[PDB]
Amino acid sequence: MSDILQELLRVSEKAANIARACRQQETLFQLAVDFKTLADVLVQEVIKENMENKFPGLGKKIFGEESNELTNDLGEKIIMRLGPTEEETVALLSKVLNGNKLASEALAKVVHQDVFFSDPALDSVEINIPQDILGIWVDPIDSTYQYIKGSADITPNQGIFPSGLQCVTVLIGVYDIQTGVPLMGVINQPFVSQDLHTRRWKGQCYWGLSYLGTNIHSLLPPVVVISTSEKETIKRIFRAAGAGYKSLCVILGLADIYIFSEDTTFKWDSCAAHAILRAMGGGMVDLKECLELPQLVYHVGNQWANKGGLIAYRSEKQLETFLSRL
Ligand SMILES: [Gd]
Ligand SMILES: [Gd]
Repeated sequence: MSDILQELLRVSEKAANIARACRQQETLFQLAVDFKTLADVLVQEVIKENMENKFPGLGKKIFGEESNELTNDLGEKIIMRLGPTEEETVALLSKVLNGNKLASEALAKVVHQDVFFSDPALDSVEINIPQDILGIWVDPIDSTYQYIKGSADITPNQGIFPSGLQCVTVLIGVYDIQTGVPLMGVINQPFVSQDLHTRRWKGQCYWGLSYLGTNIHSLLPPVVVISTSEKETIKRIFRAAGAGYKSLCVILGLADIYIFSEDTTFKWDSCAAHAILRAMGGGMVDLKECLELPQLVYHVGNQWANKGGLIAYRSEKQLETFLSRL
């Protein structure tokens, strides 16, 4: 599914463009009217539509944390369907934004904008996966709170950002419908490095593939350590915002373990990161099951919450080392 994965890298950067666009443009920045739900519902639809456009029959296999439905200020329930032309999308968004024409024409231009983001490494890869066995968990913009606050001035504690826009991630995971094993995953940090003078944000994309014993993943920059959420309350540890980011810390090797005790993460939070951690010999396990190892499945519903928490590990040896102490 390299051709599918290659296409998922594009829409992830297209999703990042929308995420960056809303914050960086005054009309969309200044924004009853729940903008974030709109920003989420829009990004997940753009991914859903673009993949159905390039691979017919994937549209109905793409699941996410948002619906394709928004309730405007009047109480009118609008089915978020974009295109086919740019004009149609402006008429749709104006029905949501009470007839804000400047904001509607702003989003539409970024949504229909072409992006040609292509890894030369993955062009060399020719892997075929049957499309009939694929299911996709999308998280449009993970760390919704941090995205809205928009802190560009946070100093990281030993490589790990406790808060800020660095914690915001676009998560796209692909899994096996029958076995429930994660196969492919894309993570896009829209906000990584901001130039102080031009105020522009540069992002960073990561991916991984684990299909029938073939394991490949994006080139990782160089340079136990445990990461937990800011609301964590169970017994060298770091606080860090965002589910997807804390998972990316394990992938980058900034942290050795990421443990979450509560049941308030779902399939769309973990799936993307899992597939990548799988491609590096690691993975994710049910915490409560380990305390009494098994991997997380993404095909059956408990509904779609990872009940009994999780542990995200890079090395199964480091997992045993950590599980020994506790
Ligand atoms: Gd989200
Ligand atoms: Gd999330």
